[PDB]
Amino acid sequence: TEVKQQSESELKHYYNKPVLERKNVTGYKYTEKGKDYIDVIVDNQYSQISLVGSDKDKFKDGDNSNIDVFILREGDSRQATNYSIGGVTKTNSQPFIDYIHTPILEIKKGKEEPQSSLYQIYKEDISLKELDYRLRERAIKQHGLYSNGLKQGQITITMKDGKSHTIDLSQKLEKERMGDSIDGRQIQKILVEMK
Ligand SMILES: [Cl-]
Ligand SMILES: [Cl-]
Ligand SMILES: [Cl-]
Repeated sequence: TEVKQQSESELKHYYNKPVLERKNVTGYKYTEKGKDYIDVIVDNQYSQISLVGSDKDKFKDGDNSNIDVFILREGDSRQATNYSIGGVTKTNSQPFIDYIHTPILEIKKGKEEPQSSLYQIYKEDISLKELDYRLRERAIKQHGLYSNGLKQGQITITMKDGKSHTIDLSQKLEKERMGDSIDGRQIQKILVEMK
């Protein structure tokens, strides 16, 4: 496989970027030069979010006032406006406002045995962008991922129906998958393997 070996410094820097997340907000969806975007104001901060992939046809044009956003600034720039990719999901329904789901979370480092950790899911519609960032954040902070040459491995998200979502730790998550979302009520097990 002829894939660019991402520097662990690059992966550390990207996955340490501050996150802007808000639930039940308004975004205005539009198409600009054949590409789909959603604009959101959070605390007088402007974000333009690319809807590339599946999320492209999930939102209606114009006002979407039932959304949750997980915003990460792409690039290193002086521009005030945030440019983020995916992480736009449907907000929880009223019966599910206080919703908590605790899937199994295990983190395995090298040849060591997996270590269980408490992980809480609050969303019915959760993006791979959010799960990817938050699981890599835990692996970085507690198990030294992207330090001392620890740059390889996998994230495995297993659903109640047996379907699995795998994320390669040696690369950033695929831009197309940042807009993909799964049923948070259906996440059973999570494994973060580092090598
Ligand atoms: Cl997937
Ligand atoms: Cl990509
Ligand atoms: Cl992509």
